[PDB]
Amino acid sequence: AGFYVDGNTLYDANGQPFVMRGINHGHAWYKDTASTAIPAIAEQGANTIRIVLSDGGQWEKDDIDTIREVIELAEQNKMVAVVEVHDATGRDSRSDLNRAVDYWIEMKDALIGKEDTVIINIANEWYGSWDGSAWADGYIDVIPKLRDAGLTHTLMVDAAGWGQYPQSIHDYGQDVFNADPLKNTMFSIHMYEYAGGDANTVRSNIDRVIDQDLALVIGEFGHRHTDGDVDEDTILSYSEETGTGWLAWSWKGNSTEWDYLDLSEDWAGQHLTDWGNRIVHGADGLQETSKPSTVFTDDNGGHPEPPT
Ligand code: NA
Repeated sequence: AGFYVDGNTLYDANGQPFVMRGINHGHAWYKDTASTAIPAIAEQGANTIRIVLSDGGQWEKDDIDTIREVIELAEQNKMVAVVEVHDATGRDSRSDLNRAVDYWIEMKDALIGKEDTVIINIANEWYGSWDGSAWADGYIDVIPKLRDAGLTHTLMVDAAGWGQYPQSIHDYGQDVFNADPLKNTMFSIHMYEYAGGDANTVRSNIDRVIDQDLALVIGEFGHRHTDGDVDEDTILSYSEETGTGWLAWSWKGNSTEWDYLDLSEDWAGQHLTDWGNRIVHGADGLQETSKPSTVFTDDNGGHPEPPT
């Protein structure tokens, strides 16, 4: 137990398809907020929270006791935790990837035993360049190291191109998957203006992964704003049509010029923004479509208990 991937479907530990419907939380930048943000996100109906961690590369490192704390908060609030290291974002450097891999191995004791509730997203947006082969080489190399260190979680691998070059997955995703000796790896696309700018683009980018029988989440995405087009309506409707997961960016704490992407005015989620209301209450949003992982209800799938 726990998560596993078969074709384009992610299954929870009870064999039930699990379609992520949730929210990114920039924990690494606002470490003290966990015990507030995590329940608030759960209160919006998210079944999954993606937790931004730092290995010390660009921000303050999240230590092993912090990792245990956020996992426990996610579990207590009945959300799947997608944990991710954010410091190699946009880096081609294998060294920067290796620091993220070493971090997961370092923190393994916080992760082993939580394979039914935690999914490891190896590195946010590793490999900034617009190609697939060198991106694939990185994961082919490091995935076996994660396995041999004893991590049996479903692994999640971001597309190249800062998450916006999904052709990387279309072309080399199978090669990456095949290098996992546990055959338990899924992929993620980040849909902003390059990978999610219109309906056609959203649908083609999804199809090019899932039609390869590879499992997918839209692990970050935004929305249309003055500066730019992102088609959040098609991300939500087409994800619901296809059983593709998605995780909106982000609960709170964007820089000033990107604060149109904050879902909530407050850490405690009492005052959603227009964007928050679209994600939570709007068409195909969390309230309409999010179902909890069945691991969080311990009823043994309706088994009748013997009479006493
Ligand atoms: Na009895």
